[PDB]
Amino acid sequence: SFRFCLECNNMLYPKEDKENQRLLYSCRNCDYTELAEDPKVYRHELITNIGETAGIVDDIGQDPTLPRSDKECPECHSRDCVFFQSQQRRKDTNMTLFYVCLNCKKTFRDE
Amino acid sequence: TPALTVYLDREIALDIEKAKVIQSSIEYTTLKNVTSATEIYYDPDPTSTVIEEDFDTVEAYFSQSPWLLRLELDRARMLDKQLTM
Amino acid sequence: VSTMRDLRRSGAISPEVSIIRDIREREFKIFTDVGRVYRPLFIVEDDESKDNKGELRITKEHIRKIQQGYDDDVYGWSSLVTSGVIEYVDGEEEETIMIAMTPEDLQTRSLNDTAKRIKPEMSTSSHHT
Amino acid sequence: DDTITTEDCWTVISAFFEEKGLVSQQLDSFDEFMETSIQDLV
Amino acid sequence: IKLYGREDKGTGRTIKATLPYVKQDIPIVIVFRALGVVPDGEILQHICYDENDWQMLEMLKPCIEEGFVIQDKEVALDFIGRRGSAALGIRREKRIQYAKDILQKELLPHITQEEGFETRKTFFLGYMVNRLLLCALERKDQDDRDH
Amino acid sequence: DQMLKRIEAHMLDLIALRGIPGISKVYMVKHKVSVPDESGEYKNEELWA
Amino acid sequence: EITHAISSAKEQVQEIIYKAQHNELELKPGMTLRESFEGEVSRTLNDAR
Amino acid sequence: IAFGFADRSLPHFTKDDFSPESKGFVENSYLRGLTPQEFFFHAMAGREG
Amino acid sequence: IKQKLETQFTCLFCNHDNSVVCTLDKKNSIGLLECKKCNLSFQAPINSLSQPIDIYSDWIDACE
Ligand SMILES: [Zn+2]
Ligand SMILES: [Zn+2]
Ligand SMILES: [Zn+2]
Repeated sequence: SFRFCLECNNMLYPKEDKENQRLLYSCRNCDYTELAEDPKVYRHELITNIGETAGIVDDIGQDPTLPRSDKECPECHSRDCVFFQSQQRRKDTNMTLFYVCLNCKKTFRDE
Repeated sequence: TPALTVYLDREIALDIEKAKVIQSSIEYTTLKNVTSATEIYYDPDPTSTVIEEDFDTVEAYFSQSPWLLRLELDRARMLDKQLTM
Repeated sequence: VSTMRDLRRSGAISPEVSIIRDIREREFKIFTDVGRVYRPLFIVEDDESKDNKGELRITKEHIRKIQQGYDDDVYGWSSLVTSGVIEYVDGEEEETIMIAMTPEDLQTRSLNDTAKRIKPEMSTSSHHT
Repeated sequence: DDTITTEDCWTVISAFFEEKGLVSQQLDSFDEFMETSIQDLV
Repeated sequence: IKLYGREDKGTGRTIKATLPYVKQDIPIVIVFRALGVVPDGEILQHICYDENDWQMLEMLKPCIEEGFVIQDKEVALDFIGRRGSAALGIRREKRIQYAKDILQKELLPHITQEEGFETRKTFFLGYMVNRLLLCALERKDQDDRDH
Repeated sequence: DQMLKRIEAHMLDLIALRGIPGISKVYMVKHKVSVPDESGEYKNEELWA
Repeated sequence: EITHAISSAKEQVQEIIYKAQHNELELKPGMTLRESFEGEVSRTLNDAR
Repeated sequence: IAFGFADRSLPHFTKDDFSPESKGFVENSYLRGLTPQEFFFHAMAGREG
Repeated sequence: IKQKLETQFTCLFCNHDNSVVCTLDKKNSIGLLECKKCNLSFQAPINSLSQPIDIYSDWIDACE
């Protein structure tokens, strides 16, 4: 979620403030610097589970090709809705089909 | 298709548990496997931390540049490979 | 997309123009090039505001007419396409359409012969549209 | 509107072939080329 | 568009584009700037339509890191024209217009060739890079070349 | 700041905890082999491997 | 006989899928969820044939 | 049989069907005669051979 | 490591081709050029994206 300045539009580089022992966020094409609300700088992981639910759309239901199921909807309690599995192309993707309703479209698992 | 056929010791060849131990020994699991997350928190104070995930733990353990390299691990991997943190 | 498809079926768009709609991408493409490949298909009424839903748009009237060769107020396959019962489709457009193998499947069936083919189970979608 | 039999489909297909035929695509492409393409190239 | 770099090899995952009538690749940010979107905010918003997808932000970040020597249309264009596969010594007099030609034309010609329509070209570049990264994120399948 | 990330990368990779280098995975294959017996006959004998 | 055998095999595959959906199917060593799932179903169908 | 289409083998079935017929199980024997989809799958196999 | 490039660039001043060497000094972000006939040299800061073509073009612009 990297951001820029509101008058220079260049990205903010976190440069340490040696004197005050505070983290700042200073650009380079301008002298506009602000406070650092959170000491986080860079965050990287190897066990990633992001993107499973990022494939949610509202036009899913109308599509006829989407299968039709008999599971119960905790929100609408309807008996005509579809379901789908995660859109992760990683080789470690599972078969936990993300059941979806036609009113709330909540992703919940029947495990 | 690189593949090895490793014969175990006569005792271990009939011993399932020692076979498991030997395999675990040979298996080349590196720290990359065990790691779960890596986050760089800027901790200005070397004496303590401003993060609640380990503030209590690091403080209880206690009793330079301030950049801190903080990484997370997956309990399942360490316990399955039997090596502790 | 609904109105554009209507315009095409009415003949107000050249049938070979393909109206492809992508949902998971939230995209909506249309193509008019030269060199695409297409084949015709019957138009199964699918809008749940009439009895004809789940039923073929074409009717015995049209077959009788085509046999005649002249419509009653040359009536050929082109008249069929333009009248709203058959529309061409390509591979890309096929990407997002559910088809019945035969007109019979359009109605759910109820036997057990020992010397004939057996239809696929097709039980993964308890409701079909 | 009773059910559409197989012979109905065969009727439709016969009408289709009669309108277009076998090599319709070859002839349509070549005629379109002669009518429009050459001129636009020039 | 080639996504350079390997896994912890090649350092940052820089994206270098290939253009017609050139002998060397170009960073994406440079072509963004040379076509009208010089600032970084416009560039990132055009490329990215999922702000929460921090992975895109950090993976295109190296381009941002190297895309700071260039800050205006003009040095960007000359950079493009400085590798225009043309003669040697077209100087900043005519080389800039050579770059502007090779950018207005010869690039995405199916979209347009007139001036004042770089918005279309930039939006198309953004879509292309977004799709490329998504494939690089394995959130969707690469199209089947036999399809 | 960049040096910290570089250390993070070199750490994630160039540290080896256990096992011979170059062994992605190992399999607890079971084996059967003809083995001579006391009487002189040859008898099967399941052995791990 | 053969029709009912086919029905039984299809039912077995049905239940195998039902389990694999629910992260309750055992993972074969050396293979992932999908690969082991496919291998199991293929073995089932070949055996039924 | 791969899902050459979007999340299915042939457009006639709905998305994400894993049942045998849905991924290339020819249920009937030659004497009974194949159904269309199964005939196509058989064609794929023969071409591959 | 400094590279001495005998590039095919021509010199504006000495009327000789291949008498120009566009040396590279990235250590201190400096440009150097050596000529072979009139021995003239051009100096200019260079960044990671600069190349002998860029140095040559900047030299031409400076000369004019
Ligand atoms: Zn700035
Ligand atoms: Zn619901
Ligand atoms: Zn000279």
